[PDB]
Amino acid sequence: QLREHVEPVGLEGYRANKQPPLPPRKYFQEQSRRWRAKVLTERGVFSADACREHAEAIRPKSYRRRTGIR
RNA sequence: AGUCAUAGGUAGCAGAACGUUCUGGAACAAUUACGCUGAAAACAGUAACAGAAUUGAAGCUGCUAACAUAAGUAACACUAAAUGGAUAACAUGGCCGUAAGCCCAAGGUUUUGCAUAACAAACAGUGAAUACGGUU
Ligand SMILES: [Mg+2]
Ligand SMILES: [Mg+2]
Ligand SMILES: [Mg+2]
Ligand SMILES: [Mg+2]
Ligand SMILES: [Mg+2]
Ligand SMILES: [Mg+2]
Ligand SMILES: [Mg+2]
Repeated sequence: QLREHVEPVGLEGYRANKQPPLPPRKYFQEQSRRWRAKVLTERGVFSADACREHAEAIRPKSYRRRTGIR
């Protein structure tokens, strides 16, 4: 609590002290899943969208950990 | 934008809104979204204005589907009996023997034969010639 409010720790810029993003929330995961199902249905497996989405899925991602319940 | 007044509720009555699908206003997601939070709630984060509704579900011993629990529990006790490193051909022992043997009928309709795994059902098999049963 003192680290949050009393000592001066969050006083630098944004480019310093920035964090990796939190992982995508479940609504956005469901939206992306629906988009991928749409793409594989009406555009095909061998499309640029499907292959690019798979290629972006295979690469690792730098994330944080959720601390709260939301 | 400063003072006051009111705000427990079942049945019931009244008012304001959220969300789902579709349509009109030319087209509001081709190449996605993803700072993770905001809001009093229903919720929001891919328009808005109107309209048409098979428009909102823990709650009907409701229906359908999937998955648990009981639980690796109960069961695998009607019988003759098995043994040799094999559901053995060989050897030993046992059981039925008015049957648990043999020949047919009704019914079934290929359930019938072949490979020391295998690639095998995709392959075979039912012969009227004794005055056999039927058909008359
Ligand atoms: Mg009241
Ligand atoms: Mg009161
Ligand atoms: Mg339109
Ligand atoms: Mg209805
Ligand atoms: Mg056992
Ligand atoms: Mg034996
Ligand atoms: Mg017969």
